[PDB]
Amino acid sequence: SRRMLHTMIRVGDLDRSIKFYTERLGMKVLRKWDVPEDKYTLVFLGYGPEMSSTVLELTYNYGVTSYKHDEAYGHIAIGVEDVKELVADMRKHDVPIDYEDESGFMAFVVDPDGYYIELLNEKTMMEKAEADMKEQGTA
Amino acid sequence: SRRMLHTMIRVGDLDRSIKFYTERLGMKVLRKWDVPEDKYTLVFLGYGPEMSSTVLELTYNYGVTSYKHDEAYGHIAIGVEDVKELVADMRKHDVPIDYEDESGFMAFVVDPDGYYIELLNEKTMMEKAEADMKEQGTA
Ligand code: NA
Ligand code: NI
Ligand code: NI
Repeated sequence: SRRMLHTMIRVGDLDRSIKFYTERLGMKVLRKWDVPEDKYTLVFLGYGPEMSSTVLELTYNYGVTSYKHDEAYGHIAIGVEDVKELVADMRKHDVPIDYEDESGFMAFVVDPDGYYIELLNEKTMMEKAEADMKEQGTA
Repeated sequence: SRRMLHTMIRVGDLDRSIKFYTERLGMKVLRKWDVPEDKYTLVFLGYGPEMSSTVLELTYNYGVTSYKHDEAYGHIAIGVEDVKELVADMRKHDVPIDYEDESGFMAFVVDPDGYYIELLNEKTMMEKAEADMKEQGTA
């Protein structure tokens, strides 16, 4: 028995990141874990607790104010009810919008540290995913 | 209602990545999405279907066989029953072991493209998460 627990990203300004993931994406702070002896702080955020959800781990390294992104790591994707409305709320709050489709299926937005977040209409994505599994013999 | 759906990483060689995540980590291939005209392939893997699980998405760009890594993106963490037993099994198959504690709580291994994976004893992790949440007043 195995489970995906979380994805970790490093952030330059911990409070700014927390504000984005909570106020703009509707996550809740689950817990924090400061390790001053090794000069870092962890915070876990998600839509439910780690015991029943896969969550986001932020790492702040003392004195490291910003990060450069490679061409390797992609993104996290979040399933939502209304992509158009959520994107509208992001723009209202000056979040960069990298991509927005016409139909409201998909968008990409940029977090305060420059990471990409994919927003998906959960209902449409799941219908598609199940359909493709059934076509490919995995469901 | 919102949910973390997946994390995406780009990989140099689908065959070797799929071998690692299935044979070494116990995930299953859920579905593929191949777009020859746009020169890419996506593969979704996980411990359960996208409908009930947060999964891993691999993107292969045709003819791109290596990715260099930033120190921004962290890792994905996977909860297991026996870290030591796994790490052993991994070391048998020449998987790089970056870190392994004495207690059996935590280890870090490296996937074929150089991404880090955190292996955690899930029981212990969740006990700790629960106690931290209660102490911090978020539970
Ligand atoms: Na920055
Ligand atoms: Ni994606
Ligand atoms: Ni972690």
